[PDB]
Amino acid sequence: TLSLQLPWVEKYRPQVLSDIVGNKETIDRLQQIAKDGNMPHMIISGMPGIGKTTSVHCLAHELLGRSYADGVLELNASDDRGIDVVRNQIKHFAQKKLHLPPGKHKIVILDEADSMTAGAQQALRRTMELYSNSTRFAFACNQSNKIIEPLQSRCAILRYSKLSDEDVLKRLLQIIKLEDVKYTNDGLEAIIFTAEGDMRQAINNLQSTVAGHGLVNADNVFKIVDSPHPLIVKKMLLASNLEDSIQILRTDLWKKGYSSIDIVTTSFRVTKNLAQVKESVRLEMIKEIGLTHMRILEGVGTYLQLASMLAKIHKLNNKA
Amino acid sequence: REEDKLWTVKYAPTNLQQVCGNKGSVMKLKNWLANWENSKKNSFKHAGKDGSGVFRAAMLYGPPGIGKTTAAHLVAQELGYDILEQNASDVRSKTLLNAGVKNALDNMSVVGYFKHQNLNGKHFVIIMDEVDGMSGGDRGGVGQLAQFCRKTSTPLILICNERNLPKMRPFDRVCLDIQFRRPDANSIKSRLMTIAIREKFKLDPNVIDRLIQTTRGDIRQVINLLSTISTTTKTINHENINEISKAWEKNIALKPFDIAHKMLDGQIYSDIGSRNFTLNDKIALYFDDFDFTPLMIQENYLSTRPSVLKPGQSHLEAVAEAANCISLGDIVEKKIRSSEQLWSLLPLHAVLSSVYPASKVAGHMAGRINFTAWLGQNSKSAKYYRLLQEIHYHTR
Amino acid sequence: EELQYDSTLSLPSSEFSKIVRDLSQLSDSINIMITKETIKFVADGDIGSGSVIIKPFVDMEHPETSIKLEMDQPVDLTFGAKYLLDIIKGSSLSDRVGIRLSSEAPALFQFDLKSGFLQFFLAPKFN
Amino acid sequence: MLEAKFEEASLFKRIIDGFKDCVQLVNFQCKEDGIIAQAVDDSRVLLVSLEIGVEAFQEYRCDHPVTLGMDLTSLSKILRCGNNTDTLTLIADNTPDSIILLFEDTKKDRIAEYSLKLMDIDADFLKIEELQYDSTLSLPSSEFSKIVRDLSQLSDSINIMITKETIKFVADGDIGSGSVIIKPFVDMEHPETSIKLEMDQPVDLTFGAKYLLDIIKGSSLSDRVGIRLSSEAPALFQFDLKSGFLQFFLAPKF
Amino acid sequence: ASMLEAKFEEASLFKRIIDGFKDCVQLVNFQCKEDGIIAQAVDDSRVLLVSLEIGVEAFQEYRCDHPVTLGMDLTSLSKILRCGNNTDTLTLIADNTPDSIILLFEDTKKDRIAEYSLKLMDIDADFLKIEELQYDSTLSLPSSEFSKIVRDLSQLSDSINIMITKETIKFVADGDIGSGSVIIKPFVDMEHPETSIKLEMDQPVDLTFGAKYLLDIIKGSSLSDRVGIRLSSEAPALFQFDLKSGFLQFFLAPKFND
Amino acid sequence: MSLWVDKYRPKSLNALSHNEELTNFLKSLSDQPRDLPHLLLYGPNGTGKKTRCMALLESIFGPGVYRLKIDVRQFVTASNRKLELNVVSSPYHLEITPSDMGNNDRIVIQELLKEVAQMHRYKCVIINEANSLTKDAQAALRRTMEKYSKNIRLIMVCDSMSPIIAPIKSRCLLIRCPAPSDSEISTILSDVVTNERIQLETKDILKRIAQASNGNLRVSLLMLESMALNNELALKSSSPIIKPDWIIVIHKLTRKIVKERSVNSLIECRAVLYDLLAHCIPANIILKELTFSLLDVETLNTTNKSSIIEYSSVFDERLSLGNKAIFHLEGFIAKVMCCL
DNA sequence: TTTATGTACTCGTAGTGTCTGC
DNA sequence: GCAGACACTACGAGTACATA
Ligand SMILES: Nc1ncnc2c1ncn2[C@@H]1O[C@H](COP(=O)(O)OP(=O)(O)OP(O)(O)=S)[C@@H](O)[C@H]1O
Ligand SMILES: Nc1ncnc2c1ncn2[C@@H]1O[C@H](COP(=O)(O)OP(=O)(O)OP(O)(O)=S)[C@@H](O)[C@H]1O
Ligand SMILES: Nc1ncnc2c1ncn2[C@@H]1O[C@H](COP(=O)(O)OP(=O)(O)O)[C@@H](O)[C@H]1O
Ligand SMILES: [Mg+2]
Ligand SMILES: [Mg+2]
Repeated sequence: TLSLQLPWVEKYRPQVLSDIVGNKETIDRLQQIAKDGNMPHMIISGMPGIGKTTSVHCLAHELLGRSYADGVLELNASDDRGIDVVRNQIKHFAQKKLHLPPGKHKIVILDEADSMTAGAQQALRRTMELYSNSTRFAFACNQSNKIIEPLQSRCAILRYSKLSDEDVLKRLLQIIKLEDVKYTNDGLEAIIFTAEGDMRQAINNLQSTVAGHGLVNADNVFKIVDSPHPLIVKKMLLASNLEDSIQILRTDLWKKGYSSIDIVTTSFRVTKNLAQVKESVRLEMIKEIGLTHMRILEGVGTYLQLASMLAKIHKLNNKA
Repeated sequence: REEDKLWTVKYAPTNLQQVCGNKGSVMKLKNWLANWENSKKNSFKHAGKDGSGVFRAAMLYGPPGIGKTTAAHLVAQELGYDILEQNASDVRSKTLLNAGVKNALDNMSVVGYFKHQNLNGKHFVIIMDEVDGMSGGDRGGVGQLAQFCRKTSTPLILICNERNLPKMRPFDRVCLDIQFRRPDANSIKSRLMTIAIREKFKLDPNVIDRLIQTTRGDIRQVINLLSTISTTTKTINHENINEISKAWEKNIALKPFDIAHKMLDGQIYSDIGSRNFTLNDKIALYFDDFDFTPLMIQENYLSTRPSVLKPGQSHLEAVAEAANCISLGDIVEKKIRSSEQLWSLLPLHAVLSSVYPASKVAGHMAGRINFTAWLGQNSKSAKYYRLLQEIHYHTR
Repeated sequence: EELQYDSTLSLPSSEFSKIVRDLSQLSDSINIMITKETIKFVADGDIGSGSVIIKPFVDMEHPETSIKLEMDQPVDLTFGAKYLLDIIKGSSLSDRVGIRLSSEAPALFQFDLKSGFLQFFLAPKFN
Repeated sequence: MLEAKFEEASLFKRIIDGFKDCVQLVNFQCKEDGIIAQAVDDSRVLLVSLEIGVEAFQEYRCDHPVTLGMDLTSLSKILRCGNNTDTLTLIADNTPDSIILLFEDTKKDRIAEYSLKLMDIDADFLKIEELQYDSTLSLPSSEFSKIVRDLSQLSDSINIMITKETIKFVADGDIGSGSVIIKPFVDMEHPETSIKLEMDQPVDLTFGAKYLLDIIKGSSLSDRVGIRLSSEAPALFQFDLKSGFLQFFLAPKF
Repeated sequence: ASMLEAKFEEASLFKRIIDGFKDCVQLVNFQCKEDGIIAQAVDDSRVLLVSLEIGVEAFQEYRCDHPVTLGMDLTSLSKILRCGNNTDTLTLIADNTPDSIILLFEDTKKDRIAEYSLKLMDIDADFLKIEELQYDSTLSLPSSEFSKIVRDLSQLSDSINIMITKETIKFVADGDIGSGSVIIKPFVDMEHPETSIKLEMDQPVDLTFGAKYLLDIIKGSSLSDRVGIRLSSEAPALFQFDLKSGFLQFFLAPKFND
Repeated sequence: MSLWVDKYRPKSLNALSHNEELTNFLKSLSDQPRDLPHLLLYGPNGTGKKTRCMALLESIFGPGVYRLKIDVRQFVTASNRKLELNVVSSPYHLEITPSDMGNNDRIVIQELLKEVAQMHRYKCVIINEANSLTKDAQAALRRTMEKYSKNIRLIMVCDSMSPIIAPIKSRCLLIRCPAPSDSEISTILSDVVTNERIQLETKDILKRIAQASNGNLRVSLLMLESMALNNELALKSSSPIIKPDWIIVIHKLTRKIVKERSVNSLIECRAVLYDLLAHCIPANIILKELTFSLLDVETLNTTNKSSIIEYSSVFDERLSLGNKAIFHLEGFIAKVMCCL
């Protein structure tokens, strides 16, 4: 069995708060907390892959360089995050006597706290209210709606935002300077367009393209990763001249092996997030796509159901 | 060791006049807790105008971060009583509550002996925080707490968030009903002026109203917000107030009345309203209370004066159009809650039951939002059914 | 602080544990009574009512199995069940337990060790 | 007017331990000749009847028959309080809404008196059907308990078949099958452990595993269990006592 | 005549072997040949392997004409083994192309022969032979002592680090609530040779193991009074429990270190 | 019993003179009980399908089939939800109805047929109101009735057998029971009034009962009893026709919809509909009666009638595919008022 | 009093096995 | 040696959520 090279996702994982590129105000605030020391309870939320847990880990490393292995607790959904284990472990950690530097506090990191049970969060509320001058919590969830209201009340909400293409380009050029590779600007633009703000997706696509071909060119990138289905579905829905939408479907979704359920769900999401057309036409289109979704889920999954959904959408578009 | 504690604990109310806002609730609670002795010797039968004599226990409810715990603790400490605080971190099921503070309800403290003039230093006050955190329901401790309210020889204080839970029903009138509200802007303004003086950060007297209204009166998050802002930039003015507001909006889950009230507004469905309040926002608004929203739309989808009528379309035609989609979404709800349990149709049910029917009858209202009446008539219909099968069994 | 109690009862820890575990299977409360040189461990509950009466004596064969009591003032004290079970959980340290009862003071359940003691302070309920 | 002073509370303790789970509510129709009781389970398929004569009691005096509706969990707690060397004294009044269980020890060091109220439980219908049983066997209770437990591990329906002096407890399930046969062994040095059978006519009866496991809890009463079967009458598992006996009536379930 | 006829003296034996790896393994198979009834199975998590061999010496009378494979569910088999007494004698009976075996519980003290049948199963796991023969450290310590050490160190943490030095055996179990360090040195007890501990150190060994699987290993300490651990880097640990005719050797994969 | 509908009931096929061809077919079935297929009697409600079933059972098994014993049974469902349904058992046969909760009747019908299937030779099973079974329950019943045939036989009673699934209709012998004619209702009511004591002078009142019942023997008998006790056992030629309160309020709602078309009228209609649904009337019959009362108004034009019946069909389909039963009726009324 | 399977969590429960000491 | 006393895994029953 051959050995495996470390993936570029964590082979170039940042270790300093200056390495991560993104929301400049957020990173400056994190650096200020790093220099000062008095870290408040924070709830970091945002889209996947935009550098949430890496910032928390870098901040904890900078704050507890010498006592990271002793005064930092890391829990996630992979651990038994239930009321008994949360109670016992968090209360044992929050009362443990560890002589940190005067500005440094214990940090309890809870990755992906969105999937955490309500009673465990209720216990965490009381634990945070008791032990706050010795330990400081730190959540990192994709959506902050799952976390109960009192936990957000006693924390400091800090939301991330999707990275602009400039920051993804800067990081990609930094990694390309770190490891030698031949690239074309068209290939990098294609990778950035495919990533859609997801830095981890960009790194995975770049690594896959380099391993598959060795040259980061537009054709190689489009061979490794296909065009995203939301874009082709949006092109299908927005286009008039029903025959054109029918052939777009039959060419780019049916013969490319996309399941009918996936096409219908993607159409629902696209027409929900669509902004070019007015509200009433979006509502009708959602109604028709939902009727087709009901038909598909009942079991009648064929090309003709999708064609009929497109036909009803186009009859709506031409205003009968 | 100072300058490491949170700003929400070092700047905490020490005495009763430092609790900004809700002075009436605090003074009522103190009056109730100060006259429980004579009421106990009166066998909880005779009460004054306020009724504190006949209320053996008092419970506290309201939005977070307004001072329920702090005011309760200060009142308990000031009058010489010995605090006994409980929580959801300690399991309070039937077994652990019957073997918990059940013995301490009619028993006196031991620490009051060696801590002693104090006339109530040999008593207990039961401060049960996080009682909404106990989601046990049946055999989950709520009935045990009802029994405790019925029979306790010591003051009993409960702290929760809001009362509209069906779990919270058994405390309809057995417990006192003191309630806290959002504190006024003047008291918070004075408190934050003192905080700004203490922490030498610039705080304009006019940005504070926006800081309060973004946080919805949650004082603790306000203090945390000023702390985290002043970490890197201790001066705030009109320049950064919009960025601070958009970055630290509270984003409360809306109350079942509030989802219907926001959804029936005609402003959000206009061309400007659609851009500011997108369709995804309406879907999230439905999913805030996806259980009660489809009904709550339906009971009052026709009691609104329309403002989004198409030219040539009467109000009754819009009501019929909304009713057709309510009927259509009924089928989707049935298919979701069936043997197959196709729960991927919930976003469909959003549009088919709340978005579209409210998109035709939007505008200013004839009256206040009417609660879902389908629940009560469904209960009465079920009782009528049970009676009919009963008399059908008897008649054969 | 050291204060004089109305009565001081000293009985073997095994016998005391047996009696209190016997009574705790009937009610959540025990009404300890010491009057007329007669310890009157009683308990009344929803299921029924229980009572145990013992007589202080001296055992020549084995003095550690005897009951010793001194009478200064009468007592009227009431205690819970789980608290007394937690107290007797440590009965293995000492053969005999020294219990002192006062009307307006906590009970002092004391287990003499070889070079120390484990004394419990349990507050009696309302009278 | 009832004074039933036992010589050892362990007898009553193992009796109630025998019928903890088969029934929860029982009406004690005590008489002059002793105490008899009849009880039916919730499923209306298992019938338990107990009988203890005066010969077991050191003293007994019951002038007026009184039907006592009494809980078994409370008795279990009160008799777990009891132990060896203590003589239980069952005492009742003329109108005993509450019962008295005096625990008298040899020494005056600690004498305990207890109480328990009497709930309202309707008098069960005293069916006295004693139809003759085709086959009769008696084997040690430990052997029968082991056999029924091991065969109930495999399946939930134990077949009992008697033919040619060879009882064949067969239980067939999903993980496999189980067949045990017993020859009519006779022992001289230890007559208590023996297998004797009176096969008048072959029978083939199937019983559920839950009730067959439940009836085992009376094994502490007797070292030997006598079983008599009929093709249509309910089976009779009888536990020998010093004075009387305790019996289980379970109808066949084909 | 049944082609497979294996007789057990002191039928509590086979129950002890079955209970040795009932908990860790749920599905096994028994390649019964003329040499003896061997077995080999891998857990669902593919971490721990259980090899087994029972020689002809352990059987009163053993006769196996052709190689037989008996894929089995260990839960049902252990339940069947529990359906008997240690006084009885157990016999495995299988015919040609077996669908199930026949287990007999006979005793001359009292004629109460009980015949149980357990359904077979098609595991279809060909596995492979053991290809590990060279080990750095070869140590043997009493089973009771090792089981006790594992038991009181599994409560502290989930990882038990076994370190081997020059005549020094160290168990480190650092965890959340504290740490642990059990240091045991070789010594030869002349009075009780069974309680002696032996060490044979070639190259230093530093391996960590999971607590739950090590508890599953020590669950077999009732099978034999002495266990011989044979550690080596880049090689699974070999916990061998000797039998009267064969052995019950386990293979445990050390956790990764990074 | 004091009611005249129940104790004036035929007990055998000879007493049944309502339909000669149906009685002849039932006698043909009853001649050879050995080879009896599974029956499924369908037709309009109230014509006496259960009477035919019981008469056939007596003609096959013999007497004593009317000695019904009310036996209670217990059931185990998901979670702690316990349902108690009493089975109306009898010698030689058994009766079962879906009186339990609609969503969970599959387990009940399943274990009843499995238990009775174990133990002339067969034991018939009658399932009243079979159109109310959920489709999964009928799917379970299919193989249950197909596997056991020598032991169990099903006489399945239902009106408007459309919800019955196709395989059940395939394995069930279908028997049609037409509604009573006016002459038959008049003859039966004449027999009842002759056997009883009512001062009747003109046959016109009996024919008016027959017209008002709409081929419903049970409703006609209830009407006769009601206005017989009202008229002091003396029917008058100008006696007003008494109608059930549900009919009266449905007609009142119809007049309210016709005379005014306003949103306040719509909320009042919502209140009335909630009251009627709480009064335990199935929504299908409510919609049918409301539609047939709307079409009887002479003020409405033919185009409005066509639109009303089209929307009525659409919302009847929605009611059959719905679970709230009030949203669909409200939508139907809104569409009707929009049309009007 | 509603949904109506499957999943996950939480609890108290009853057996089950192992260590102390009469 | 036997009976308890413990901690232990295991089973049963009930609440809660189910798309971003
Ligand atoms: N601002 C950034 N600067 C540099 N690398 C980044 C940045 N954001 C993300 N990355 C890269 O993304 C990877 C880390 O992503 P994560 O932070 O683990 O994703 P995440 O924010 O935790 O989102 P989820 O919810 O866990 S999927 C590493 O390969 C980083 O190099
Ligand atoms: N009236 C007030 N004026 C100023 N600060 C206040 C006031 N009430 C609360 N606070 C701040 O909030 C902190 C704790 O408030 P709490 O009363 O514990 O919150 P809460 O009402 O219990 O809400 P929960 O328990 O999180 S739902 C105090 O230490 C203060 O920093
Ligand atoms: N041949 C008949 N002669 C007189 N009355 C009849 C006859 N057939 C049916 N009936 C009447 O029908 C009524 C029973 O109807 P029922 O069986 O309840 O109808 P359904 O089966 O539709 O519910 C009885 O009151 C009975 O008087
Ligand atoms: Mg993450
Ligand atoms: Mg609070």
